[PDB]
Amino acid sequence: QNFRVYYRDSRDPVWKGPAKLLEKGEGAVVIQDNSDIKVVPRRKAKIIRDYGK
Amino acid sequence: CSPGIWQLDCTHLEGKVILVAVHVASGYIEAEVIPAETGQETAYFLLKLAGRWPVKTVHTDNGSNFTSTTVKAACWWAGIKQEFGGVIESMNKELKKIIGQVRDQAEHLKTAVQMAVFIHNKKRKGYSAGERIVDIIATDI
Amino acid sequence: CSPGIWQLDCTHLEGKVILVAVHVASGYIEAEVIPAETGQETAYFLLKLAGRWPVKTVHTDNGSNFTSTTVKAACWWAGIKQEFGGVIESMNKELKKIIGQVRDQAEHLKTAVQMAVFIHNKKRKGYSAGERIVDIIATDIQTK
Amino acid sequence: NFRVYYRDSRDPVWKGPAKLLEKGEGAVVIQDNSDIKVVPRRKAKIIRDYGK
Ligand SMILES: Cc1ccc(C2CC2)c(-c2ccc3c(c2C)CCCO3)c1[C@H](OC(C)(C)C)C(=O)O
Ligand SMILES: Cc1ccc(C2CC2)c(-c2ccc3c(c2C)CCCO3)c1[C@H](OC(C)(C)C)C(=O)O
Ligand SMILES: [Cl-]
Ligand SMILES: [Mg+2]
Ligand SMILES: [Mg+2]
Repeated sequence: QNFRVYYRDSRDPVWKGPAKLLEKGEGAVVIQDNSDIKVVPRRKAKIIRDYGK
Repeated sequence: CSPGIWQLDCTHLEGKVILVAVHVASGYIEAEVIPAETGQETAYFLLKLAGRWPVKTVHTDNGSNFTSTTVKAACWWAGIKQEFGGVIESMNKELKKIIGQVRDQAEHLKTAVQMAVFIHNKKRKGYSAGERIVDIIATDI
Repeated sequence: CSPGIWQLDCTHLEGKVILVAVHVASGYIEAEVIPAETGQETAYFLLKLAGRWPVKTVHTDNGSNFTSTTVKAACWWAGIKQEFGGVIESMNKELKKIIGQVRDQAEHLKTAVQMAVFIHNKKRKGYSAGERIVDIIATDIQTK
Repeated sequence: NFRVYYRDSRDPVWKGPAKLLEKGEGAVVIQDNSDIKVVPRRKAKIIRDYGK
């Protein structure tokens, strides 16, 4: 049902998120974190759904 | 008190970090000695806890491990609501008291922690905390 | 099946040792990745399990971690009878299937293991295994 | 009262259970099968009677 995206940015090893999933491509995910739209390589993003709800 | 509500906190003995979870309505506890007081260790603990019980809300203080992104991810995936900001603090003290009573029976602190958890959960007040959590959950199915 | 009976066994993925406990009457499981397939790791797992549930009998094969003195000491301290001698084996396979389904969602194998345990215990067949173990044990308590 | 597992003959496998007879500060007097043994504290595991 619903997805949130957690991701890593510019060198920063801290995970960021939740961000809104805008679009999923083969190599990148487009997300919105608060007020910034970001294009994130798939390998640096985890798209997590609210499985237990 | 709702059957889905848990409090978690960390306490410390012998330089080691003990992560404790209490089921608020029963007093039932679970605890683990973790190697570092990090979000990733806390998130892993939460995933285990959520697979055993119907965890709906987890109340903690604002410790940086509890506000970490990996804990947010764990809670999101498991369906857990986080609330921030003294049942668990009384439990920490009680758990450390039992640990002290049994400590010289084991080499490892973690062994004494689990013996103390068992002693706490099995003691009848007259139901034990371990009986009460199962009674409360079952009746709420 | 009696409410107190558990089966334990180790299984392996990615060179890691996964210790699995199944409550036979419900199908509920708990599992942990342990650093070595040893008696001391098995004894510590059992002490944790016994503090959560009313463990009366544990059934295992004859693997040397299950017949070790540390495990005998844990079982004596906690009041657990051991029996030696295919619920858990079927459960190992099911757990591995779910782990394989979710494995690419996590960096660490242990994370996938606990995700799989959750998926297994929360699935409604109409009760889930997590609901059944709690109902079975509560009924025992409430009627004594 | 208590129960004792112990190591002695340069063997890392824990032995026991033995009967506890005395808990010294440095050593433990136990009986195992029919032998009286005196073991240093660090080679003994003295566990109070809990569980059953
Ligand atoms: C290593 C790591 C880094 C970041 C993240 C999250 C993106 C912010 C996670 C993580 C945390 C919780 C969780 C899930 C994951 C993917 C998947 C769904 C179930 O809940 C992990 C995770 O490892 C543990 C030890 C659990 C933190 C892993 O193995 O990948
Ligand atoms: C290190 C060690 C070596 C031997 C033993 C037993 C003598 C054969 C134990 C042991 C095993 C089970 C157990 C208890 C102990 C003391 C105490 C009562 C509760 O059940 C331990 C123990 O460590 C774990 C990780 C649990 C194996 C420890 O910390 O001393
Ligand atoms: Cl793309
Ligand atoms: Mg705190
Ligand atoms: Mg086996």
